[PDB]
Amino acid sequence: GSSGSSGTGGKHFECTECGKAFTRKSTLSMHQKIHTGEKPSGPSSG
Ligand SMILES: [Zn+2]
Repeated sequence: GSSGSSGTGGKHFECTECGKAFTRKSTLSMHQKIHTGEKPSGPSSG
């Protein structure tokens, strides 16, 4: 049956792109950039 909900306790954030688990929310956010770092799809005046 169901025992846990979100892991055991530690706040580990995984990358929805590759699936890398990072022990830091800030660290990951920086890693995910590697996935969104491809050819220019369609930039804007921002
Ligand atoms: Zn990733």
